[PDB]
Order: sequence, then structure tokens, then C-alpha cells
Amino acid sequence: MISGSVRFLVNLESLNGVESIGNLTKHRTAPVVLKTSTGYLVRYVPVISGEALAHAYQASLVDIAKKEGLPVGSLSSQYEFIKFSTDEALKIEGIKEPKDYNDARRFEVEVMLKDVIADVGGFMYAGGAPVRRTSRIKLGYMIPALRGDEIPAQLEAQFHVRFSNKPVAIFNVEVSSALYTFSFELDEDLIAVPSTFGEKVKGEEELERQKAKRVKSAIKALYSLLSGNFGGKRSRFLPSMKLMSLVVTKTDFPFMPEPAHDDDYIKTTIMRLGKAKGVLNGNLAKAYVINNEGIEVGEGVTVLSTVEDLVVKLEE
Amino acid sequence: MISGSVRFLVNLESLNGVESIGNLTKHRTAPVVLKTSTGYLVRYVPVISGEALAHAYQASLVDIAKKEGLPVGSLSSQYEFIKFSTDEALKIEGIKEPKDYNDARRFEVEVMLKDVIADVGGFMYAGGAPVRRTSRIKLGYMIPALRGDEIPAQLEAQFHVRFSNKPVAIFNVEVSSALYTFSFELDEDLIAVPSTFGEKVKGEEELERQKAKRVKSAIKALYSLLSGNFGGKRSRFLPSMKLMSLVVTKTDFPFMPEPAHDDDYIKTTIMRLGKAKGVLNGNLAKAYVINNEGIEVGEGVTVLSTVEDLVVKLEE
Amino acid sequence: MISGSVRFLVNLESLNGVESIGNLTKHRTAPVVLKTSTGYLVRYVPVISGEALAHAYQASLVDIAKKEGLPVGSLSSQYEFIKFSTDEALKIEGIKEPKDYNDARRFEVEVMLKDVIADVGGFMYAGGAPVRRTSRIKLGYMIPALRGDEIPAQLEAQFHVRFSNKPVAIFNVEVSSALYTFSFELDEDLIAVPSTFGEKVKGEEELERQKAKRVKSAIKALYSLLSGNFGGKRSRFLPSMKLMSLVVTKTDFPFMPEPAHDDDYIKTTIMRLGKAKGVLNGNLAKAYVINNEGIEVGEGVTVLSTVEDLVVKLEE
Amino acid sequence: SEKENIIGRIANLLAVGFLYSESPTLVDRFANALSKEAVTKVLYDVQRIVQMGIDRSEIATTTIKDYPAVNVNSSGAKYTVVGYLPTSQDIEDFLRMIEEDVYYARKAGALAMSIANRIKLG
Amino acid sequence: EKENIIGRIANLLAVGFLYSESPTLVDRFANALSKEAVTKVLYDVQRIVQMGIDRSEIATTTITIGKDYPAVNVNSSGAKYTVVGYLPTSQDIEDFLRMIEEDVYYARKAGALAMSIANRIKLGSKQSKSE
Amino acid sequence: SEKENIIGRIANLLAVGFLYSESPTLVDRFANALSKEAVTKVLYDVQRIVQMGIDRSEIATTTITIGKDYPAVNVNSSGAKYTVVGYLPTSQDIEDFLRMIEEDVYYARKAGALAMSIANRIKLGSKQSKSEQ
Amino acid sequence: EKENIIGRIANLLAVGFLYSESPTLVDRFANALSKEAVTKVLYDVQRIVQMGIDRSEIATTTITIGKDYPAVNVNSSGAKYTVVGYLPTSQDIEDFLRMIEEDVYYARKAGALAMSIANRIKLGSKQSKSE
DNA sequence: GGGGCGGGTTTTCCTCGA
RNA sequence: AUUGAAAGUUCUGUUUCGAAGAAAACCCGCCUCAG
Repeated sequence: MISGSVRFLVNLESLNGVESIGNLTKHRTAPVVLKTSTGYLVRYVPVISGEALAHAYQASLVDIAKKEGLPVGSLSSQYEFIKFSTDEALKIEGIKEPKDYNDARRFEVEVMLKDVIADVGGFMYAGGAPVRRTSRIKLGYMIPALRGDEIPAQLEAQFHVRFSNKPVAIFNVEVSSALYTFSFELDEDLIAVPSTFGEKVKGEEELERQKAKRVKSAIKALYSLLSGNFGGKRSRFLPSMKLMSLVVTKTDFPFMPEPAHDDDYIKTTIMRLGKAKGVLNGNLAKAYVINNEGIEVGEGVTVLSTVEDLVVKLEE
Repeated sequence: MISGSVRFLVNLESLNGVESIGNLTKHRTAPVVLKTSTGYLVRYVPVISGEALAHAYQASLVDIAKKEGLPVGSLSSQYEFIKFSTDEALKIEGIKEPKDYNDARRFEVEVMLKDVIADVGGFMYAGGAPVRRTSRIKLGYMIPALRGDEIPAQLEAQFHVRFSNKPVAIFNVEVSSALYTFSFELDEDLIAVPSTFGEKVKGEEELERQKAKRVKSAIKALYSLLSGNFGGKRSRFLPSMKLMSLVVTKTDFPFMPEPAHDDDYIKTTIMRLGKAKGVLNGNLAKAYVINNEGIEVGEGVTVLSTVEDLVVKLEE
Repeated sequence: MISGSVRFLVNLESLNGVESIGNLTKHRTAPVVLKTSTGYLVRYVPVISGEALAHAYQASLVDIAKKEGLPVGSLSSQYEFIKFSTDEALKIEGIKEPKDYNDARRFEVEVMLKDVIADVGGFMYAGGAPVRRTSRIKLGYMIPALRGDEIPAQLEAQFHVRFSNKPVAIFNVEVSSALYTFSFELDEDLIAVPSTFGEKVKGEEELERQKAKRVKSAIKALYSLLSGNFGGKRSRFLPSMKLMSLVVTKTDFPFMPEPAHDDDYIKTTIMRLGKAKGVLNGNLAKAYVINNEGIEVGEGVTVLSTVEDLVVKLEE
Repeated sequence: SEKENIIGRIANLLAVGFLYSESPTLVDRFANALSKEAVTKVLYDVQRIVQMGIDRSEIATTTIKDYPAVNVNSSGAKYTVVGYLPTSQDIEDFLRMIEEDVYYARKAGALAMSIANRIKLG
Repeated sequence: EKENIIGRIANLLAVGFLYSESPTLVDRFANALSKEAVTKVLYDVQRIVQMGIDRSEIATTTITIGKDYPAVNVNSSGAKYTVVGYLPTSQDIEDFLRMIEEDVYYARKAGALAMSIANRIKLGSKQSKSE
Repeated sequence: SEKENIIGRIANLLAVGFLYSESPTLVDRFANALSKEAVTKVLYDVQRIVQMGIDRSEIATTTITIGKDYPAVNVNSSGAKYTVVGYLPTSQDIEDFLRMIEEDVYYARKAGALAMSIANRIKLGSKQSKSEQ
Repeated sequence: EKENIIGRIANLLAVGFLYSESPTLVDRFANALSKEAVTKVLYDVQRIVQMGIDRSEIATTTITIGKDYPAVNVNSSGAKYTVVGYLPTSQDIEDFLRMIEEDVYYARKAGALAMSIANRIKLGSKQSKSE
């Protein structure tokens, strides 16, 4: 597994939107519970949904797969990830619906040999014989660090007008600035492996042949998420992003690094990784740390400089 | 016995679901009675059912048992815990139904030598000669702390859209944030021991041989629950969890630690443990405390740092 | 004698079910009439019966007695409290039936020596020459306090589903959260004393020797009831109990405290204890009070902190 | 005795909501209600379902002597419930009847299921 | 004068319901158990009526039913409705809130009247479209 | 109560500012306030609007017989004449009202609801008199 | 004591505004986003008050409102104003600047109070001239 | 000596199955 | 010591799977604190 925690600093930002009231475009906000010296409090803070991150990751994976010759679905060739949920998608792609439960595995393989997106991000088919496949990449909401007693985030509204020589043209846009943090998980040991239980079906040999390329493409696709290519309204509200801290852990056993809420979350996660490897009878545990804010790290830890080096090391 | 009380802080959470209305997915809510300076009040607060925790614990136990070579049932090999309730499960596994009451013990042993899940989590068979086995692990609903006059919990709805080039695709998801608390109990002195009264039946020697391994696996399985590997909708709504306080008590007599509702619930439970050992004529009483919020603990109490150390100490 | 009134607070609980309808398990409720300015309102309020408490008390007494070597019946060693009721029950234990009325006492003593539960719990034998023994512990129904103009109790239905890979799995459970109050009586003076007139029969010296141990065990068994080890559905619906107020009176004459349905029920019972001792020519009268909700107590009462100290003082 | 007319109009609302949604769940909740909370929640949820059918023009008032009726179109099936839907005053008077006796919710649920069953059989 | 105040509040609720096509505010008003719930609805319904006034979709008029009666015309989704009577004054809102502080029953009475007004108008409008 | 009198005087200030500016925006901001910052900002901005009306002699205090004389505020806006019955808040009323807001922002909603009621009644009466003429 | 300091700063701002007949310093104070802007206004307003003191156009007094209250008389352009209360001490300025270094909100609070004092005094002075 | 005027948003989708 | 005496309706279960509110837009045209 590959589990990562990332901290970003973004200023004058609007990438996620919600329903609009009047001539005002609103930014997504969520409640958070924060601990202060006086107890516990509830606050409302701007956030960014994880679905945008998933869409960006899937689009980058589509581009990489098309460049490298891996098969891509007809509907997924256009950036519309309906996958194989409805019958119209099946009719367009040309895959017969499953007949009974025993045929479900076959259907899964037929879906899995045509689109890498269905293999990596999972899919669902609802009907007489429903078929499920959980996504192999897991993300979450982007929340600013809940450090100290003051939340380092702010939101405001801005005024804009449209010019016209014959007045008969005014709108408002919400803009936020914060220090965001988010974590991600990706299990590469289950890529190109069927999930529905059953008997062997012809076509698994091709999946075994393409497993290495699929894993390499899935690992490469994380560069877009780690670089900052996500969100909307980038034509006129391009944000200013800067990486501050990054922790990546590669293990053969389940593990979850500490959230990037406290200033000391690298030493703790390294110690927890060592103890978890000791207690769970593991055989592989590696850590990579990128630091640009001069906080405590620890000892015996590999230190990188950029994200491309991390991607190359993960691929190798 | 091993009895524990745990406090967690979770933000932007949706792991448990209920029936949906329209295009809205709802979060489970329950009524709670809370005491304020003005008297007693009734409130509606989001909660998480204990069945999800039980399912996660049983899945982790299945994984550990398969890794360590302990027998696992055919149906329980897949993550479907129907156990041996219906006749179809018995036919699939291949175990004859009990004939009369006197044969019931034999049937229990036959169930107990094939699946560790039936042994630990109990099972039920309904028929001419019903057979019962109570679970050896007891959990409860996950409720936020009812401290003070204000409940530190919040729930809201979020707006999401699905992209399409040919409109003809809008849904809402409930998201909560709270400071959860929950308690658990596990009696390891009855693992791998038959419960139905009767005469000796061949096959108990194997159970006696495997008792130590079964107890070790049952103790190890608590790591998933204590770490935070439970609940659904983790693909796009991965929560941010952080341990705050944990108390674990190992006794040879029945005991129940205080719920994690008041800020001072460690000193009270330690004093109660000492007095209960004094009054009930016990011979073993140990306590372990993990503290990360700087609250009062007491004197003469072992202090740990992580959860893996606690698991190792419990195993030893 | 010993009398007690206790106030409890329970959340997200389902201990006493009732007859199932369709695919639903229902809670036990009773009607109450509440007075309003407009008029009267009839409301259904959850309750817990007095038989589950007796079963829990008897099980705890069995567990405590088997550790100290006191005699325990064959069918009572198994948690099946049929007691020496019919001929089939007597056949297993090996007791000859009473001959006539004049011999009845003898039979009682024999039973009284072959099973402690038949002594403290009481037994009834139907037949030509019936024998009786009233229970030494008296328990009442658990009903939440009807205080003020509001009932602090609720009752909701929860929806649960079982997952299967081949659909062809749905149930509902009622959950509640109330503020319970219950009272109890015990007569440690009558323990190990026969309850039938006649002449002394050989074997009463053993009862005289065992009186102290039986009294100690009976007093010890109250700890389980006062700690919250009663009811069912604790495997997946484990409740969260807490102690608020407790009054225990020890006298040498019949007496009971006021019901805990009002906010001031300790001052009244103290005054009534004084008044009753004034008229009934008593000698011993002691009151122990545990207070956690900050209600008025009075003067002339020893204040404790836990339940263990109460048991120690009662035994002393 | 308008109490029976109010109960009948509530039963018509529940039957229309059941036939349109193809779900008995709201009628089951109404007939099993032990509190004013459960009854009031169903009265909202069934009217919210009926509101969607009105906005889609799948639920309409009609006449079928001419009797008042409600036409319901669901999943290509056409149903006609004979009678009026409750007024706001009927809902308020029914809630007052429920505050006195939750039995009236069981009576309305039994009538609603009878109406729906007769229409589904036909 | 208490009945006149309740009737004017019921007219406001009926106008707000017919304009918004939503019963939610009338439901909240008729189920109110506190002055908070009543006051919140009185604001929200007047805020809806204010939007209809600014759009010229809500206007005061007189109608001959042979004397002229005060009325409120409401245009919603191409439907035209006419509520007969006055809207409440600021003094009617204040006196009604004082009545609610004594007994929340008056909110239920106003809600029942408002729903009756709206139902009669909706029934008449559907009948004319069917003819 | 003195709290109700303060709330009523704040509502009169908001109603005068609304009728003079012909904009509900300040009353909307006041009734939706969740912080003392939003309330205080509206209390300044509405008084700044009233100050301009005072300097232009378009806002003036008066008495009106409704048979005793009541204090009132005359407002002239866009050729419309309005009369709000009551006093404007004092500096002490603003300070005591801000203290009430620091305890419970509910009082801003109460004042906003009253202000909108005053303005609506006056606007309705003014439109009716124009239709009759 | 924090409210007393803010009230004394508001009195200083109100005296400076009434004497200068300019809102510019109060506008700068209430819109301040830094300690620099607040401190600059605290100097400039005290410099205006210093000129009024040297000209004997600003003086401390007591007024009976039946006990004597501290006040500041201000003469400007033939108008007479009286602000009730004390002017800030050097310690009040220093403690207020420490409050501003923690939260610039206190400058907005003082500005809102100062404008309220000045508006009430200007309204009363215009009414007496009209009578 | 305490400003003025013109603008206060338009579509598209309101859940599928056991 | 009362139509009283003697009794648990208790055991076993995830509402799970999946889906960017996205695209277009200038607050701008006029002003010496001066003798």
C-alpha cells in the first residue's frame, strides 16, 4: 500500500462551487469541531470536495493510458466518467448484460479488459445481477489544519461588472485563502485482479500480462494530484499553490499516517510505522519525507527535494 | 476480562447510512437525554451503529486467522457473516443438523472446529433443537460525549453534481463532525470453550490445543477497531481520525469502566477498580492509560504512547 | 432490613423486548396520564420488567456462591431457574417428595440444604402437600421519573440490513433513552431461617453455621444489580448507564424510602425514618446517600462516593 | 362525526402516496405510530411525495352523480382514488385527534391500505 | 380585534403559500410550540412577499364580489390568484406576537385559516382550467 | 421591558434607513447576522445613511397626533413621504443593544423582523393612497 | 476595564471629530487593518485636541445631568458641544494599543462608539437651532 | 464645501436497483 | 406473607457499491486646497 499526507498553502482560491443565491456564487463550507484551551468549539470553514480530486486523477490516468497504448473505454475517452452504470452506456460500448450470478465474473472481466478507469476507480452495475467493484484509490475532503486556537483560513466576496455601451451586468464571486491538508491511500497489490469470487474465465492471461503497465500508470497518475492540477474556475481565478510538507509510506500491511493537523506529525507516524511493522509481522516498510518549513523530522529518514523524485522512486 | 473506553475526534464524516429520501442520503440519528444547569433536555444527535464495528472486527479476525493457518469457514471465507443460521449454510459447509437435544453439543463442536468466527462472535441455529452461543466480544453505539450544556457535534448536507455532455445528475450527501466515545468488552477466558452443557465429546483436545492461538488472534483483532478501520463510504469520504484518550482494564472479575462523557473518568475508574478488587476478592487487576489531551490521570498508573504497545502488552 | 432507592440514566438502550410483529422487535411500554393546563394527556413510556432483574440477581448469586463452595443445585448450576417445582425437577436432584403436611417442614429443610437459590430466591412445589417460600429480595418495575410537566423518555425504530451476494435481509429494532428510577428491599435477617411452624428437624445446625456465609453472599449479589449487569441484547446494543442518586437505609424494623419520582425525595425519607423510629421503638437506623445531580440532601447522613463503599458498609 | 370524514381524507392521502410511491413504508409507519412525532413525520413525507406527483402532473384532482377523485399515474399504471384529499384544517384537526389518541393513525392506516389494495386488485 | 389580527396573519400566510407554491412555512407555523418558530415564519413569509412585491407579482387591489373589497393579487408560475382581505400591519404582527407569548394556539388558528384560503383558491383555479 | 423598548428603537432606525435608501440590503444583513461584527457594521451603515438624510433635511424628527402627540420621524425619498412613529435609538440604546447581541444574536433577528413590518405597513399605505388619487 | 478604555478612546475620537468637523480620522480608525493605522490616528486626533487645548476651545469641565459628571467642552465654528466622560490617559492609550496588537476589532468598536457620540450631539445642536 | 449615473444574473439536471 | 407462592421473549445480522456547479465578464469615465 501507498499512504500519503500532504500540506498545501493556497491564496485567492475558488475551485469548488455550490448552489448560488441571487448574483452571488458561493464557496463550499462545512462545520468542524476544534479544541481550544477553553474546551471544544464548532466553526464553519471553507472546504473542497474529494470528487474533484478523483475526477482530476481519472482524467490524468486517461491521458497516460491513451499515450501508453493501454485500452480506454469509448465513453471514458471523452471526459465523462459515467462508467458502466446505466444500460445506455452498455449499449454504446457493446457489452452484454449479465444473465445470472454465475456469469457476473465474466461481465466483470469484459468491463476490465476495455477500460483501465473501471479497473482502477471501480464501478457499479445495478440490475438483476448487480456487480460491484470498490475503487483502488481513496481520497477525502480537503480541510485546513486545525492547529492552535485560530483557524488559518478566510473567506470573502468580490465585486465584478460587465461592460456595455447600452445599459438596460453585476455579479459577486466568493474567494478564500487557507492552508489546506489532505491524505490519500492507494493499494497497488489489487490492481488488475478480479474481485468477484468464481471460477477461472478466459481473458485473465491478458490482465496478468498488462498488470505491470496498469500499476505503473496508476502510480504515475498521482503526479497531477501532488502537483496541483485540480479544481475549476482556473481560467480567471488561477490559484497560487506551494507545497510545504509531504509524507509517503509504502507498506505490505494496512497503515494510516497521522493527519497533517499538528506541527509534529512526521516523527509520530515514523515511530508508529516502526512499531506497527514490529507488531503485525510485516516484511516491508519504507518512508519518504519532503520538508520545506523546517519542522522536526527525526533520524534515519530519506529526504527528497521535489515530487518527481518521489514518483520515480515509487515506480522503481 | 478486558474492558476499554476510547475517545475519538472525527471531522467531515459519513460512515453509517440509513434510508434515503429523494436525492438525499441521510446519516443515522438518535435521541439523547442530557443534563444542563436548567434540568434535563432531549436532543437529536448523529450516531454510528455497533454492527459496523462488529463487522470490521470479524473481517480483521478472518484475515488474521487465514494468515496464521487457523481454520476458516467456507462462507465466512468470503466477507458474508451469515454463519450457520439457515439450512442453506449448513448444506454448503456440509454439517449435519442436530437430531435431538443430547446431540446439540456435538453439533456445536462441529461448528467450533471449522470457523473461528463462530467461536468468537457466537452463532444461532433455529429448528427442532435450537443451538445458541453468545458473542465473546461486546460493543455498543458510538455516541459523542454529553459534556457540559452544548453537544460538540454538527450535521449538514452537501451538494454534488455528475457531469454529462448531453443533459436530459444531482444528489446530496449528509456530513457530520463530532467527538465520539465508545466502550468495549472482551472476555478471553471463555474462548475455545464449549458453552452447551453435556458430556464429553471427541474433538475437545484439538480445541484445547488451539486455545492459545485463538486467544492470541482474538486479542490481535482489536487493533483494527482501536486504529479506525471501520465504516463505509471510505472511497470518497475518508475521515480524519485522531485518538485522544484510552483506558484499558484487565481483571479476573466483572468490571465496567466509566463512560467517556466526563473530563475526569480515569481517576474514578482506577479508584473503582481498586475498591472492586478489594471487595470482590480478586487476584488480578491491571490498568493502562493513553492520554493525549493533558487531563488528570492519577498516580501509580502505567502510561503508554501508541496502541501497538498496548496490543503487545495485552498479548504478553 | 435493607431498603434502597436508586436513580439511573441510560442512553441508546434495548434490554427488554416484547412480542415480535412482522419483522419488528418492539420495546415494553406502559401508559401514563400527565396533567396539563388544558387537561390530561395519555402517553406511552418505555419500562423494564422486574423479572429480568431477578434473573440477573440470581445468576450473580450463583456465580458468587459457586466460588465459595456453597451448595448449588444441579439444574441451577446451569442457568435454568426452574427450581424444585414438579416431580421431574426433583428426580434429577434426588429428593424424595414430602409425605404429608406434618413432614412438610422437613422437606423444606432438605431443599434448603441442597440449593442456596431455593432459599434466598424462594421456591414453590405444586402437589398434594404444597410448600412455599417467599423471596428474600423484592424488586420493582423500572419506570422513568414522572417529574415536572415533561417525560424525559423517547423511543425510535432503527432499520438494519444484512449483506448477501445473491439477493433473493431486513429487520427493525426499537431503541430508547430515558432516566430510570427503581427501588428494592432485602431482609438479611431472615436468611437461613425456615418458614414453617413445627418442631425442629435434624440438620438445622448446618443452616445455623452457614447463615453468615449465605448472608454475605446475598449482600454481595446486590453489586451486580447496582452496577448494571441486567437485561439482554448486550452483544450489539450494549447500553451506557450512569448513577445519579442513591439512598440506602438499614434498620431493625420494616421501612421503605419514598419513590424517586420527585426532585426532593431524600429529605422526606430521612424525616419519615426519624418519625417511624419514634413510633416503632427501633434501635438501629442508618442512611447512606450518594449524590451526583446536586439535589438537596439534609443533615445526619454519611456521604459516600461509589457503590463498593456502600457494599462494604452494609457487610460490616 | 366529521372525525370520520377527516380520518377518511387522511386515508385517501396515504393511499394516493402509497399508489404513487409503490411503497407501503409510510403507511406501515403511520399504522404503527406510538407518538405524535411519528404521525406528523409521515403526514409531511406523504404530502412531499404527493407534491412531487402534482409538480410532474402525475397526481391530479378530477371528478368521476360526479364524485371527487384523485388520478395517480405511477410506472405506467393509472389509479383513481375516490374522495377528497385533506385540507390544512383537516391535518391540524387530525393532529389534535392524535394528541388525544394515536388510535386514529391506526384507523386511517387500515383504511388507506384497504383503498390501495382494492385499487391494485382491480 | 384578535380575530381580525388572526385573519390578517392568515391572509399573509396564504399569499406567501400561493406565491412560493410551498406549504413548508404554513406547516412550521401550525406546528409551532415556541415564539421562536412563529417569529421565524413571520419573517420568512414576509421576505417571500417582499420579493413578490419587488417583482410586481404581488400587488394590493380592490375587487367587486356589489361593494369593493380589499384584495391581494398573486401571480405565480403563470397562475393568477386573488386573496380577499388586508395584509397585517406592523402593529398586527406585534400584537399577534404578544398573543403567541400568552398562547401558541393562535398560530395553529392562523395556520388552519391560511390553509383553508389557499385550498379554496387552488380548487377554483384548477376547476376553471379543466372547463 | 427596557430590552423591548431598545429593540423597538433599533427597529425604527432600520425602518427609517430602509425607507430612505429604498434598499432592504442592510435589514437583510441585520436579520441574518451570526456575529457581533455583522450587527455592528449594519448599525454604522444605517446611521450613516440616516446622517445623510438629516444633512439633506430629508430625515427630520417631528410629533404627530394619531389625540396625544406621538414622536415620529419624517422621511422624504424619491418624492415619496413616509412617517415612522417612535423614537430613534440613543447612543446608550446602541451600546446596550450591542451588549444584548454579545449575549444572544437573536435580538438582531427580532429587531429586523420589526423593522421589515414597519416598512411594509408604510409602503402598503403609501401605494394605496396613490391608487385612490 | 477594557470597555472603560474603549469608551475613553471613543470620547477622544468624538472630541477630535466635533472640533475638526471632519470624520476622516474616525473613518481611518474604524477601517484600520493594522496597528500602524490605529496608532497614526491616535497621534493625529490628540494633535488636533492639543491645538484646541492651546486655543482654550477644548476644556475639561463638570456638568450636572443631580450629580456632577466629567465632561469636555468643545467650541468649533461658533458651535458649542459637550462630550460627557473622560479623555484617555497615557496608560489607556498604551493598554488600548496592546488590545489592538491582539485584535484590531477594538478600533472598530471605539470608532462605532465615537460616531454615535458625535451624531447624537450634532442632532441635538441642530434641533436647538431650529427651535 | 459632506458628489452624481447605468447595472442586484441568465440553462441544465431534482435518483437508478435488490 | 394477600387467587398470594414458583419464571429473562433469549440467541445470530454493514443500506454497500459510483458521480468536477462547469463554462463567459474591467468599477470606469471628470476634479490643483489655492492664493
